[PDB]
Amino acid sequence: HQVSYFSLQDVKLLSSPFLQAQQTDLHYILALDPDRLSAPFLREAGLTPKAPSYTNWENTGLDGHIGGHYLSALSMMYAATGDTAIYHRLNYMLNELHRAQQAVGTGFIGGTPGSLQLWKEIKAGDIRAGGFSLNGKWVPLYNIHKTYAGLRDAYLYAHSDLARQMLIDLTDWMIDITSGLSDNQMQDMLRSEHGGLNETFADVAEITGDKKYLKLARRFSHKVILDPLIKNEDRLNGMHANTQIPKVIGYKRVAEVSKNDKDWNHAAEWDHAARFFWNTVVNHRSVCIGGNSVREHFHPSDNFTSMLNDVQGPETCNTYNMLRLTKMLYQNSGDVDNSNKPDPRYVDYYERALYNHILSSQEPDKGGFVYFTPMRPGHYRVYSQPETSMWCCVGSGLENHTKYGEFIYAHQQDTLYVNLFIPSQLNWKEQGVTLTQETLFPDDEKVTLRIDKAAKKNLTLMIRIPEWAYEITINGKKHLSDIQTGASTYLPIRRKWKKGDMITFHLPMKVSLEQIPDKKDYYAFLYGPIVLATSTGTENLDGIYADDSRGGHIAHGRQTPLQEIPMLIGNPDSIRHSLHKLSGSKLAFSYDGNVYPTQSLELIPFFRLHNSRYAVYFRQASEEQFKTIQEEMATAERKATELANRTVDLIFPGEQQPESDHSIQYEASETGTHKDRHFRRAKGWFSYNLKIKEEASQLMITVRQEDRNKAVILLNNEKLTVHPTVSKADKDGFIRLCYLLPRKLKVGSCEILFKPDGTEWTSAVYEVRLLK
Ligand SMILES: OC[C@@H]1O[C@@H](O)[C@H](O)[C@H]1O
Ligand SMILES: [Zn+2]
Repeated sequence: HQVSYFSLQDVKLLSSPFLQAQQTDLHYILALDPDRLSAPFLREAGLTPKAPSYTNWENTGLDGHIGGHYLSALSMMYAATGDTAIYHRLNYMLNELHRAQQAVGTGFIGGTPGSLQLWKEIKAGDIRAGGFSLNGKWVPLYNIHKTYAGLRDAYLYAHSDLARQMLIDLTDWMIDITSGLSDNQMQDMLRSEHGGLNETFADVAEITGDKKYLKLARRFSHKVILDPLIKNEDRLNGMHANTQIPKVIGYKRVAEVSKNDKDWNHAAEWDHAARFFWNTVVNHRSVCIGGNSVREHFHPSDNFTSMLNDVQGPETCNTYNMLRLTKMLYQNSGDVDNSNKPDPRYVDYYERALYNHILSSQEPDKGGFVYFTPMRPGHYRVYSQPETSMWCCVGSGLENHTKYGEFIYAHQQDTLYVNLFIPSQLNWKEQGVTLTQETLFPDDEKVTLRIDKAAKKNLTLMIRIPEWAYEITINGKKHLSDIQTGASTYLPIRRKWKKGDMITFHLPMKVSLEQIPDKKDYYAFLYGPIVLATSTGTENLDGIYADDSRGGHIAHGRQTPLQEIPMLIGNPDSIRHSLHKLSGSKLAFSYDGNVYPTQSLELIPFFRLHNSRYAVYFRQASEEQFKTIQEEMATAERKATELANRTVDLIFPGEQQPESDHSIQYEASETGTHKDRHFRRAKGWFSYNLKIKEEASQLMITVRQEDRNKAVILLNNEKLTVHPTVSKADKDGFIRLCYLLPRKLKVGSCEILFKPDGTEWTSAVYEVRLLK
């Protein structure tokens, strides 16, 4: 009673938003130049590139990482479509990386600048690990993971035997690199973000049937993250989120591949840790669109204030990764709970995240991937372009839209699970069945399953009845059936299905009003599983299509004060009831209640809302508390927005991407978190380059009041000797040091360096903000 999935070859998408997203991504993938993506690999192998690498992250230290994702996305797109242009690119990319691999002859393939020197040092036990760095390199373990993954996917999806041997050679190479390292050394190294290496090493174990790769997969499992999760402890506050999710996927994969390993007793524990991780992130750390994190990090689960105020809402990779995890947990959920039927609550999550975040994260006509999806009312999101943008979210973006076929159905001997209501044709070879699902969902409630071919075996269709949603029709005849539960469940329908049979059901959709999880005054409207949003305007959408600059993934355009965005006046039940469905064949709604300030509001599915500012979460105010809530918006929030709109450059020390984007250098430095803000400090020094788009007159530095450590500040190597203005401390003990610069910083770049000022350390610096 094992549940399994269908391959992408056996699930054809029919006309729908999902097929459109697939075709749009197909065009994006084919626009990339494989000579530019291969260039880093060929360079590190001592060969001559046929073209320059791409810029952005591909020439500032993550060189090679898109090439890995590119392999994965081509392979999956190929399995999904058979597209001949796709195969030309895959065959070329693989053969170029093969030449690279053969030129060095040890198994190594890699794009990180100075790769061979790096892995030489590591092998010798010269391990200098930070959060996002290893021996001066930018997350090289994460980088090389995308190659492992890509080669795995070329083998699994496109049947490449060449990819299979390249993968085995590359894995054997890592066994050699790590053979002289102790567990303490491995665990030290793993403090640097390493993607899901443990997952891929477990995949190689399964492909080869050789346990040495399972041993390797466990050695690459980061213990400081795993052990609390085994014990149902969420210690994720302050952690970089997309760093962790692949680790957890890997723990789960190691458990799967270890199911019948007589020499290791830990499979159930590792599975459980993955299951807890999922439960805790979904139930306490996720917003209505299915994603998590603010500025790439987990914020406290009892404080979503940053999620509603910061322009850097959920990162798309994180959701991509949660969906991968969801798929693994669902599959043996019936084994784990003893029912032998999989748990549809996983599918409720998959559906929410697929329609509302994944589908929303690609510009649907031209293409372009989203990195950050703000939940702040009245902001907008930025899209990648093929030749300019080399972000992680481009990489996972390429994969996302290749594989919408993967979770629509699942099969279990003589049972088919119908999980997603996505127009599709299924080839259920195992039971000689071909089936077509037709529906306009979510713009209509009706779903039809048609049997195109069958071999008259008795089969049970398990139709998902989501919590948000019994009369079915079979060949014109109604079969009424009684609700066993209000929870998410399956309706079984068993027949000797034959060609021409037709099953029709309806999914009743209702308006709901979902509060932000910490129960502050913010709510989002849904219709069935679809998050609605309103378009608040189309001005100041700066960089909506990104250039190749560092920080180009961020929507840096003017911030609108929250008091200029519609706030909903009244109590939640009245607000819910004031939303009314407009007629037409596409979902649209008008909000007929009191809105401050008045704009009536039209709401549409967030996944169709593009090239504009929006609100998903609306601020809400009771009639009684209106005066005090509006006054806070009109004074404190208004001033915070003034501050943002005066900011020329902004760095969050201790946060990897802001640091990387400003060319972090350091000696004898550490990072951490305190009162939910990140810091960096050093006994030596740490520096960044400020990007000065407009002339700046002030430098604002945030430190803790009670920190006795002091920093000297150098600006292009000149000591800043001006006396700062010192703010009053906030609730958490933080103060701002405002330096009025003797001369205005001129447009361009300028180094800022922090050194200890007599004390053992610099001050712990929690923010660097340059102001007009
Ligand atoms: O560090 C590599 C990737 O880029 C990051 O900033 C993402 O959040 C992370 O997983
Ligand atoms: Zn990303």
